Amino acid sequence: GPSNITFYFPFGHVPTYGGDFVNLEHIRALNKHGFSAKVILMKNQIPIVIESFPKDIPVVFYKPGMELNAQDVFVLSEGVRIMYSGLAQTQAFRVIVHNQNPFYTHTGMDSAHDINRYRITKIITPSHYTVKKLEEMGITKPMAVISPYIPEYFKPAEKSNEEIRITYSRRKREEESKILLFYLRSLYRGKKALHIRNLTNYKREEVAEEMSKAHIYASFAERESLGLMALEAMASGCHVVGFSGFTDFENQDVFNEENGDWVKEGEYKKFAEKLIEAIEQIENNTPSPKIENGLALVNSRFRQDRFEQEVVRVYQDILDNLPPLEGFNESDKVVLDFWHFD
Amino acid sequence: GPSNITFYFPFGHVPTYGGDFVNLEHIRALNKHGFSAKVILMKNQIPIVIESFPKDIPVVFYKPGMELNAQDVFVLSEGVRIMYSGLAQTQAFRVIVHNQNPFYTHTGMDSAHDINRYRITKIITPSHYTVKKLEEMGITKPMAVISPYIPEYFKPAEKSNEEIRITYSRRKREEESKILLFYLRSLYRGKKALHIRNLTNYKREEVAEEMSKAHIYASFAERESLGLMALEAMASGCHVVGFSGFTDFENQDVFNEENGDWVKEGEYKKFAEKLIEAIEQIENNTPSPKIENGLALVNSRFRQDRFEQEVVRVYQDILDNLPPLEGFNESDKVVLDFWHFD
Ligand SMILES: O=c1ccn([C@@H]2O[C@H](CO)[C@@H](O)[C@H]2O)c(=O)[nH]1
Ligand SMILES: O=c1ccn([C@@H]2O[C@H](CO)[C@@H](O)[C@H]2O)c(=O)[nH]1
Repeated sequence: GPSNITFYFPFGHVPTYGGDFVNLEHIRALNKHGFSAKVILMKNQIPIVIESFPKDIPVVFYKPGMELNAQDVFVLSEGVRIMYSGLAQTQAFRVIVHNQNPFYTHTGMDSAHDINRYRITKIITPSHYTVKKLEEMGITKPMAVISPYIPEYFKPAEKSNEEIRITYSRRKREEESKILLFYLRSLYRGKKALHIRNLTNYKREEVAEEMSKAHIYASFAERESLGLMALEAMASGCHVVGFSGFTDFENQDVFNEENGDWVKEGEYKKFAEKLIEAIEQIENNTPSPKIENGLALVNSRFRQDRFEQEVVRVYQDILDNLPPLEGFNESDKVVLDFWHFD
Repeated sequence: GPSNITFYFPFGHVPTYGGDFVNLEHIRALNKHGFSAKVILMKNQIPIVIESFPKDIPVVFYKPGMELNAQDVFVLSEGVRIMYSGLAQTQAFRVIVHNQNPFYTHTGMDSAHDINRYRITKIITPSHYTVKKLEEMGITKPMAVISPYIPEYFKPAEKSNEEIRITYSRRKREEESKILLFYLRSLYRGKKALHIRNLTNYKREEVAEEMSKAHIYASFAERESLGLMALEAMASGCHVVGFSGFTDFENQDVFNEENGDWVKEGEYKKFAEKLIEAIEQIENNTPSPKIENGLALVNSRFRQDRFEQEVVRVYQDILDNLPPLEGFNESDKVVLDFWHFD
């Protein structure tokens, strides 16, 4: 029969980081396809925060003393340590971890050993690379992959045949972007001025607008799981040049020599050189084939329809393999009073 | 006859960064060996700042309207842009740049072209690597090397045969030190507890004390010119494990496979493994030969006597090759009024 299970995704703030938005996308796909998924808003139950969740995202407020069903599932971030310690206070529920930031695993958990000994049913990740990284850290829990998607509003528009536009972000490696720009100013001896635009405090729709009009995206990616902004750029028809976000580049099989002009750590000269090459490919009308390769990568592997199919497959596979509750029956009510937030 | 030249080293604050202290060491060596060198304190002429210069460092206060001799030399940092723009207001004096931070060249100067066109006589650097880096950026000015020294108070003391002590710094790569420690906690399955000590807000003499008593220095060096803290560790008899500070490691010929257990960017697993190996070399009394190699490197190449000889050689070579003044005679007085500081 039906599972009678709801998946709860904890929040404590306005959705802000990429990971937050991906979680809302899991919720939407789950509810669209016959599951039940909700935000549990742990704290900061105030207008700006409440109103920040679109109306199609069900929200339940945490209040000490509220009840859930013993069979319900919490889908925890790798961050927020207090959710793990809180849920240790009961043998009810199940726990899934959606680890979207493998290098920030330390914020939630002290070691691989603590993860391995916790009652985690499955770790969902954004990429095959993430699975390998968590395994390298010594985590032995079962893992799954659901790759985020790039919204359809990321797509090429008209790019100026007169003015070449380079976009970048200072979200990561801000100091290194200054080093790079010094090398670029120093090595570039072409006659049209460089037009550089910073996409740092923009909303995602506005990022898409800017990328759609830009020729080149200079990548300052760092310790990525997948590399959303480089995929966004590719989806927008930008030539991506710079850091891949993967020191151990061989451990990911998304980015390759044919879809970007990637450099290794500290290769500022080569980065600047490849930017100049990318400008000249435009000026001399000798386009990089990497643009089309990138477009095809995103359109094949990172759009919404496939994402929804993977959400359904992965979460259904979890439901199908839960063991019976121990020490509870189905739809026993369990009091949640494990947190008291300032 | 005598040059009748003084070298002026601008300061605006308490000596703080390594580079500041190296400059005081140039001043001391110059005055010890028959030259004239002084701090010019540009601003912040207040007790805490004035008293922060040891009594053997001559200090002259900048006051708009003061006079210097037309032949005098300014030894500018690669930073502080205002010193370059100020000194552009006169054809008097000469300029040497002591570039101790090649990746921060952008703070003082916009491009290689601006450096190449400025009236810089010579760029003094801390390392052969720095020269190569500045050249790769397209700077064509003549260069020299004066390697800083490690004070004699960095030397081995008694290290506990019972408790193994790992030191590190969070000055650079703070987030990565947390990633590393997660890997170390996760992979280490030896029985004595790890003893980790952070040397971040310590005075240099206190760093030396701690290193003298520590078995291992875990290096979080980043975009170094030379790598002072790794040399300090080596001088103290510590086994150095971790990041070298040089992505383009082949462009420096100080650190090598025989004087440290170096890893490449993102190699947290190997870093943690090498830390465990270093612990076990102590526990099983199978010491790394890298310790002795490091000691010999520092004692041969990075102590004070050689430093003083290089100061004298390099600065004398500059004096010997200055062209006659244009538009001034020797010991004409020039008014300095180019700055007005808040
Ligand atoms: O100004 C910006 C820069 C980045 N991002 C988003 O941040 C995510 C990367 O973590 C991507 O989805 C990217 O569009 C924004 O929304 N706005
Ligand atoms: O607490 C600390 C850490 C580092 N340093 C010094 O910072 C320099 C590296 O830039 C080295 O000389 C090192 O001893 C200190 O003085 N104190």
